[PDB]
Amino acid sequence: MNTVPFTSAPIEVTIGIDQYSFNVKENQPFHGIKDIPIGHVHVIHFQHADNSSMRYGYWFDCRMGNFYIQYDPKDGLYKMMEERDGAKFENIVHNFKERQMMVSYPKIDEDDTWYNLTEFVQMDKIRKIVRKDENQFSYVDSSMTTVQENELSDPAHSLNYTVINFKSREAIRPGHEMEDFLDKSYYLNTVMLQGIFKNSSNYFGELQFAFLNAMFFGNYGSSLQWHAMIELICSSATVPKHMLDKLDEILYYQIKTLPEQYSDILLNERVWNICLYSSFQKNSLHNTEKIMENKYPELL
Amino acid sequence: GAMNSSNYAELFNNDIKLFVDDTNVYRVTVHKTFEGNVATKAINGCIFTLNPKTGHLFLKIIHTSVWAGQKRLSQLAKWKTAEEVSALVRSLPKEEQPKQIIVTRKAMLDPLEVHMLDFPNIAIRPTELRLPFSAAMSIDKLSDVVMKATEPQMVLFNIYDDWLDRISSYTAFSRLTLLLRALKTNEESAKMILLSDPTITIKSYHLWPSFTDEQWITIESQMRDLILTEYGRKYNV
Ligand SMILES: COC(=O)CNc1ccc(OC(F)F)c(Cl)c1
Repeated sequence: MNTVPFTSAPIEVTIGIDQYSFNVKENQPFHGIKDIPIGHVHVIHFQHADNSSMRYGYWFDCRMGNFYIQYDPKDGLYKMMEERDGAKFENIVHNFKERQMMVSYPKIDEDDTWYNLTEFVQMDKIRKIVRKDENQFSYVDSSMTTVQENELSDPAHSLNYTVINFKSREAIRPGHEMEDFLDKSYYLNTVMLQGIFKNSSNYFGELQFAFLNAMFFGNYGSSLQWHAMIELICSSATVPKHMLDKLDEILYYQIKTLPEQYSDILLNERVWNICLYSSFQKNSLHNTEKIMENKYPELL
Repeated sequence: GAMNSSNYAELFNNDIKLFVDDTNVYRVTVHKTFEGNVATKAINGCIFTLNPKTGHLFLKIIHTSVWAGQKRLSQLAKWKTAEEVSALVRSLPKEEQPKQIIVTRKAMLDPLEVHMLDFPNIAIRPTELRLPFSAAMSIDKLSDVVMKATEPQMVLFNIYDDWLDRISSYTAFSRLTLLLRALKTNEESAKMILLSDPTITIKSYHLWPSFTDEQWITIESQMRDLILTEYGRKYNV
C-alpha cells in the first residue's frame, strides 16, 4: 500500500482521490493519503474553495516513483513532484504516518468500482495522451482542449486523444461511401483497432480515460471523445463478441458512478438513444441499457 | 449556412453553384398483387442539378435497373444521387466546378458531404426555400427523355431557353420557379395556360414556348392567379 505525502495545505480545497473526496480547511494539518492500492492508476484532484473554476489533478501510478504534493504560492496550485531520494521519502511518510496526519484511501473490500473504471487504463498510454515527458505523472484540468478541438491553441497543453471523425477520408473508403458511413466496421476494426490502437484493450483504455477526465474535471473534449468511441462501436455491424460484452460492463460502471446531478451535461442524448435503441448493437448492451433506463429515463 | 430569403441574390453572383434536387430520383407506381397485397414498380427517375445563374441543367437519368436487387431504396436513392453529383463534379474542368452545392432536401446533406470529401473547399448547403423542382417532370421534354431511357444517361439542357438574352438571371429564376410552382399546384391548368394559343410554339431546341415579353407578362399573371385560386380552392377563402 503506497502513500502520496503532502508538505501542507495552505489553502482551503476539496481533494479527490479516485472516486473519493474530502474537504481540507485552510492551513489544516493535512499531510497526505495513505493505503493507496497498488496495481491501478490513480488520480488525485483538486477544487479550490475560493475558485471552483479549474478542477485539476494528476494521474499517477505509485509503482513508477515516489510522488508528493506541495502547494506553489506563485502558480497558485497544488503540484505533484517526484522525490528521487527514497530514504528521504520513507522518512517523510513514516513521520506523517506516526502522527496520524494522513487520510486513508477508503476502499471497501467488496468494492471493485475503481478496478472496473480503470481496467484497461495504463500509465504509459496516459503519458502519450498527456505529453510532458520529464514527469512520470500527468496533469489534466477542466480547460485543456483536445487535438481535435484545436483543429476546428497551445499544443503543449493538449489532450492528444485519437482523432475520430465519421465524415473524414480516414473513416470512408473511396467507393464504399454509403456502406462505410452506415456501417462503421471497417473504420473500427481495420483503421482503429488493427491500425492505430493495435488491440481492443488500448481502445478501451483511452475510452475509460476520456470518461474519467470528463467526470472528474468536467473536461468537455474528453466527454466528446468518450461518446465518439462508444458511437463508433455501436455504429459497427461487425464487432467481436468479447468487445461487446466488455463494452457493456465498462459502460455499466461508468453510468453507475456518474453523479446523478451531472447527467444533464455529461451525457449526450443523441448518442445514447442511438446506441441503445437504433444502432446495430441496440440489443448487445443489456446491463448498460438496464441501468440507463432505471437511472436516467428522462434522457431517453 | 442555409440559403433563404435573406441571402437570395447570392444565387446570381459569379461564384459557380448548383442546386441538387433528388425528389424524382426514386419513383414508383403502387399497385395490388394477384393475392391482393400491395407492391411497387419502379419507373425511371432523374437527378435535377441546376446552375441558377446560367440555366444549365444536368439531368442525370436514373434507370430502373440501378434499383435491381437493392434494399431500402429510398435511402439508397440519396446516396446514388450523391454518387452521381460527385461524379459530375469530377467530370468538370476545375474552373467549372461549383464552389457551393445547395441541396433542396436536408436528407441529402450527409450523403453528399461524404461523397465530396475529396472536395473540402466545395460548401454543401441546405436551403429554407421551398423550391418547386419536383415539378420538373411536368416539363414535357424532360419527362419524355426520362421515360424513354433504356440505360443510365446524362442529358444537358438550358432550363431558361434564351431568356437570358433579354432578362437577368434573377428574373429568369423567378419565372422558372413561378412556372414550376404552378405546374405543381395544378398541372392541368398550368399546361393549358402555356399552350392555349397554338400560334406560340416551343422551338425544337427549347423547353418552353416562344413568348414575347408582353406575352410572358400575361402568362405570368395567369400563373399567379392559378396559384392563388388553388390556394383558395384548397383552404376555401
Ligand atoms: C525542494 O525541497 C524539498 O525538500 C523537496 N523534497 C520533499 C518535500 C516534501 C516531501 O513531502 C511532502 F510531501 F511532505 C517530500 Cl516526500 C520530498
